[PDB]
Amino acid sequence: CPLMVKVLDAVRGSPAINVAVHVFRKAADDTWEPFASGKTSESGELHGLTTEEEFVEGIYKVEIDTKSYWKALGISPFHEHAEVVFTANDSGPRRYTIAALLSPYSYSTTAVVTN
Amino acid sequence: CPLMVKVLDAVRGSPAINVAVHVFRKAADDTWEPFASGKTSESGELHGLTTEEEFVEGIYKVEIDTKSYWKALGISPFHEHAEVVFTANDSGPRRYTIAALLSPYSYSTTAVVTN
Amino acid sequence: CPLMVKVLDAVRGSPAINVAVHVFRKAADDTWEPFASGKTSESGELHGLTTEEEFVEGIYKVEIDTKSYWKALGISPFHEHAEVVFTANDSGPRRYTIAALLSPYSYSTTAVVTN
Amino acid sequence: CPLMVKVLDAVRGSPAINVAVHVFRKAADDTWEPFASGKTSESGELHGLTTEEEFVEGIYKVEIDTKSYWKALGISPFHEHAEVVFTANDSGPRRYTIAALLSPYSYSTTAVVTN
Ligand SMILES: CC/C(=C(/CC)c1ccc(O)cc1)c1ccc(O)cc1
Ligand SMILES: CC/C(=C(/CC)c1ccc(O)cc1)c1ccc(O)cc1
Repeated sequence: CPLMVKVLDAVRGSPAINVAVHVFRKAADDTWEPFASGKTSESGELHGLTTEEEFVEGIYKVEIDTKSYWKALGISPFHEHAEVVFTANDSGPRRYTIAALLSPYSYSTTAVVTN
Repeated sequence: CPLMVKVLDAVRGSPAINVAVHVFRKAADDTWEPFASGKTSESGELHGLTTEEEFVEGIYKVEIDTKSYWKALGISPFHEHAEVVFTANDSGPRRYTIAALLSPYSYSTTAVVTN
Repeated sequence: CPLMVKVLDAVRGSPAINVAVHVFRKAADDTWEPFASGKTSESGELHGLTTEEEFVEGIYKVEIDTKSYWKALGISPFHEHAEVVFTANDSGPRRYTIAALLSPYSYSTTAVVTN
Repeated sequence: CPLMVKVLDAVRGSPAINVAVHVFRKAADDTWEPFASGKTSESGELHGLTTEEEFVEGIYKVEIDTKSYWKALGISPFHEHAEVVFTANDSGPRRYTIAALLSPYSYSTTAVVTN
């Protein structure tokens, strides 16, 4: 599992469950090609998006569907989603954890990169 | 000024100066059209992006070029840029401030919407 | 004004207004002595806390009464308050801005130190 | 393990390892009594601070020694430490995760509370 996404809810103080996540990879044509997608678990975590083989060098965009999350909770948020865009594996394979903390008018994200 | 962007640097404890910022508006074909742009001032602020007349309801993307900012500082960054995507909605008089706090491997953004 | 505090609300997307803020300075017996206090304005800002003459080097604690703020809004909070503890150091001319972003179960704070 | 502390480094994109953490509990006299302490592991996590029996109702302060962390890395940070102050177990025993993300001039903290 070279790519994991973890999402917490800053209003409730809990994992953000059932959050849709889409990952895209920039193609030769400079367009965003679909790469992988999933939904966070009861722990707010999304594993198994990809494999070491598939997760090649490239520029990736992780889109976390925060709007759908807030609206399912009956709340009208500010952002359409939270986006994390980064070059990956440029110096060899790494394991990436993309963590995001959500509030209706704000989000914060950080990356943990390990060898 | 219905739209303002403010960027701070969490490493140096200072405004993030001379940071490039691009704003796009979503078009009917779902593509992103350039809408406005600029560079943050010595106070980390970017004013004068647009006018009330131009800033109609719609979906907007604010891209903050954090990678270049960190590069100019000799610091190794994670993200290509920071992205803030939101719908602008006409609910009485509203000024939008997009604030972003930058670290090499993390960013945090909030919106302040006031009358 | 060598010391300014600014507080924003991540739930409502607005300045955090009328928030009580207490500043203490560490005394020789390691106790915290009241130093300055106030309430944030309609812009979420608290100015006029101290003067250059009074604001000498030392260790300071800024306590932001977030619990009361959330209570006044009918929202259930986690923290008793938000605390920012720092040493003030005379390195040329310096203004300190303590910024805090509030959510019910989270807070984020940064310092901006400018000349 | 009703109390866990997790600390990440926003400059390096990694767990913050070997960070000292002290927990205090407010006593009848309104003073801060030492409650527990430890250091984060290679994963940035601190488990085993306390037990369900010892972790009674009360107001707790978790002090994360961010200054010592940054200085050990040869960096001069702004904060003396990061403090998280909260009432715990007021409606029965809960499990608390206190997460903190560190930059030299900024920190962000959130709580996950589960039943
Ligand atoms: C506290 C929100 C904030 C910032 C500065 C961008 C912020 C953003 C995200 C965080 O996690 C913490 C602070 C800010 C907003 C308006 C200002 O004039 C100054 C600062
Ligand atoms: C401290 C980073 C973090 C979070 C929670 C997503 C975070 C992210 C950004 C911030 O500004 C503050 C906290 C987190 C990472 C791994 C976990 O298992 C739990 C929490």
